[PDB]
Amino acid sequence: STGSATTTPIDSLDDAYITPVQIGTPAQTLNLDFDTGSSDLWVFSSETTASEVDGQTIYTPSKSTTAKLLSGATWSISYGDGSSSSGDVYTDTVSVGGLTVTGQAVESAKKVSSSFTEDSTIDGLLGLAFSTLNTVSPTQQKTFFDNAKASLDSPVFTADLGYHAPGTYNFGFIDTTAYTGSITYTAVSTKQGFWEWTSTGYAVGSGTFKSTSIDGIADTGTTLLYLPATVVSAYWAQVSGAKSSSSVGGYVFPCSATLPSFTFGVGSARIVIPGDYIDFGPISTGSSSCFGGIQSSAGIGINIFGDVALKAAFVVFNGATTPTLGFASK
Ligand SMILES: c1cnc2c(c1)ccc1cccnc12
Repeated sequence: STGSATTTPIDSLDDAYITPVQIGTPAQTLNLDFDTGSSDLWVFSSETTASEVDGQTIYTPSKSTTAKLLSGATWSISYGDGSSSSGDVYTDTVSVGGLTVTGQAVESAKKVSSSFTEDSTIDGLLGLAFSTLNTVSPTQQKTFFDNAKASLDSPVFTADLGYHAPGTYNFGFIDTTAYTGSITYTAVSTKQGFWEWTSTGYAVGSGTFKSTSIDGIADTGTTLLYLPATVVSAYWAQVSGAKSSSSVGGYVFPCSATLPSFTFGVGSARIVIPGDYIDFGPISTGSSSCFGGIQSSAGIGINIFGDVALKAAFVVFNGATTPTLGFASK
């Protein structure tokens, strides 16, 4: 079997991407944030605290004839950005672009933190990191990818995020028309539950390539590219007027600037992020100071190859016996 679904940026900045997901019987379509940095499929629901729902589409398990309460199961997650959500669990039919999983754990939110409520475009998350990070207690649950894997034509999923445009998430196959050149595969460590790999270095604009090992995670659920301070300082040193701002909480730069590109290494291959991908607009409405798309990972503890990096490439999340990551230009 295969699945194919269009992913769409939630706003003019590509702050996040939403993909329609069918849940239950009859189908209840919710737009979820496919996140390769977490392993919980959670949704806004009829059980979510009323004051914490503001515009989101909710899943109502009582209206689904295939929904079954997972007795005694609860979930509670806290994300790297300080957001959090928790609630109870149901098992139900979940479909992504033609691909169907019966008995998938659908985590129904009872409580969500402010950032989730404030984002009316995101109805929940669909985790695609390793099932070892799933928060369901006392019985840990599997991800949608893990549940579909045995049924897929090939045990893979691909991320093809667009820059200010729609993209695609494919399950079970590699679309050879969606990229240029060839796909370079690289080693993955699953020890932290993430799609964690090692980049072979970087370049800033037309600059000379620096061979240096950068350990980080391929994370579709993170907007920006978080890299070591030395690397991020080398990047922003090429932008006239760019500075690290403690009040804004990152590198900011004149909105009038034209940004240089950023290249990252995948083995002997190179993914080039065009400069326009690194512009995240005014720091506050009407400001002439813009927020950068390349930020330091010093406060995080892990480097994150978020959407800024991933959207410049066709990305293969290979769930074979030994998982690997494939990257190709497009
Ligand atoms: C991810 C994280 N932080 C941001 C954005 C995206 C976009 C704009 C912005 C403006 C000021 C401060 N942070 C951000």
